[PDB]
Amino acid sequence: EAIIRIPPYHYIHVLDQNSNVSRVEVGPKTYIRQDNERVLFAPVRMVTVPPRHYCIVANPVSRDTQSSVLFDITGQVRLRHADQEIRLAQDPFPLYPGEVLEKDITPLQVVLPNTALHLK
Amino acid sequence: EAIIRIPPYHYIHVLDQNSNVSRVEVGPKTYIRQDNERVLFAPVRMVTVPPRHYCIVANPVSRDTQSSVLFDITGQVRLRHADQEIRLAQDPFPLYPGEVLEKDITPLQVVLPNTALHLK
Amino acid sequence: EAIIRIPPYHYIHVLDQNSNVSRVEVGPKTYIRQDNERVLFAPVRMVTVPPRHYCIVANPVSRDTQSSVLF
Repeated sequence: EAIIRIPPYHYIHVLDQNSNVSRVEVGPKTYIRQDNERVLFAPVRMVTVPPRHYCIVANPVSRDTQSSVLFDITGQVRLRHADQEIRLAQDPFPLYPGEVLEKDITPLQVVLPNTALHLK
Repeated sequence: EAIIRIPPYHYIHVLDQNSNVSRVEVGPKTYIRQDNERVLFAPVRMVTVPPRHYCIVANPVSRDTQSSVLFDITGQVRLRHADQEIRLAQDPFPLYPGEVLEKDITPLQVVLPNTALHLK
Repeated sequence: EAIIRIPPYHYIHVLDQNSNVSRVEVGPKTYIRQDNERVLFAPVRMVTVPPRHYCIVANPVSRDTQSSVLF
């Protein structure tokens, strides 16, 4: 079924076979698939963690000083493959394609006065 | 099937029987094979390792001061056969034909202050 | 089969279902179809008539003073 309802704060990925390129989709709109494309999966809650909580995601997308996403001309999102990403809190966000979620909903590392954190 | 979808950061090799020469292919495009050619394999993730990690690959391609790849006129990539190659981190890359991957995803050799590394 | 060989002076039509729009294709190239598209038919000789001979075709395309096709 070409019809694809999306709950308002959710996302999906779709592979455009003609250009051979997947992309994430966002927003409330029931974005129907086009003829060249194929939906990867049913809609999923946007990756979110509470304030003073954190999450770690592989393959962060590149950003400028404006932190604007840098789309590639061929239709892939730009990705820092070897590099990782960490997040505390901000606006809810779609999972970008080619990223790999790892740590999530992790409580922020509390530290009592009498203890300490050895680091390398 | 002549159609050959390629995921955006992936590569494949194809042997052109007419000129009897293989070559790597790159990028998001669903590069269809030509009549003279035959695909070697299904698309594979580009060889990548994290920063402060390393990998070793046999048969490095030649490069100039610009580190530009030196394509041979006959269609083979240039190769340093006896010589090896090592890599720490940079942009994700296709595996060039005639190369042989060896070490990969290897953590960089950590060294604590009290120890030492005997070498030959 | 996505592969579509075209003889050098021939043409085919292809419907792009995503934009819901057909278009003609031209030239020697073995123009492979894209994922969104579907070939209408096998390649056909270009419509041609000899000098001091004539032909009539319905639904002419628009043209400018340059007689350029108006897509």
